[PDB]
Amino acid sequence: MSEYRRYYIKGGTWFFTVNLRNRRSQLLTTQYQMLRHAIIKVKRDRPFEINAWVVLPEHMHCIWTLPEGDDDFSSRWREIKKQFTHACGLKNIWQPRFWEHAIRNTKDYRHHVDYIYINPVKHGWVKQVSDWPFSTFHRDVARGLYPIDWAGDVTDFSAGERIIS
DNA sequence: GTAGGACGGATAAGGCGTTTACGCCGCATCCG
Ligand code: NI
Repeated sequence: MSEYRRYYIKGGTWFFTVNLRNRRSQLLTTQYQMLRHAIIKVKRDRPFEINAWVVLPEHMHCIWTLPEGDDDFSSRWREIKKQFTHACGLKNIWQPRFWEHAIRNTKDYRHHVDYIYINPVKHGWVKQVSDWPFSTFHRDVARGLYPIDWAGDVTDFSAGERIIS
């Protein structure tokens, strides 16, 4: 049984980790499109800012900032996993709920954005963060945020990742 | 501050039915 309490703060920024139940799945990748589509549908109905996001074949990590006066990432995640569950007609694919962490300062924010873009490399998919197309890294390189050839240390602070067994 | 199917009580999908424009019921997934 879990014990965490959602940290709700209006206008807040947070980091999240949502895992597919099945380790060998590649569904988030294969059906990249339905996923993309789902987040779009929900974003429209309950506005938020995607600070950053990666999708891996079987889980994703991301950072959101919610509108002023709005603390409700819960609904937003509930709808997202719902649309995508609907769209691909598969049942019980998600690890229930999700990992949430409130970002209170700029340093922490950057560690978590980096963590996001480094992730494909930590997970062994690619040797270079720009090799992975399934993220906002390229969106961010396309403003003057990150050099396309960016690299960074692979770190291990606890972050909602599935247990490595 | 903190997971890994707590599980009862919530929200409120979209497919049904007609009033082909909304109401009814109450998904799949949330929280404490
Ligand atoms: Ni990861």
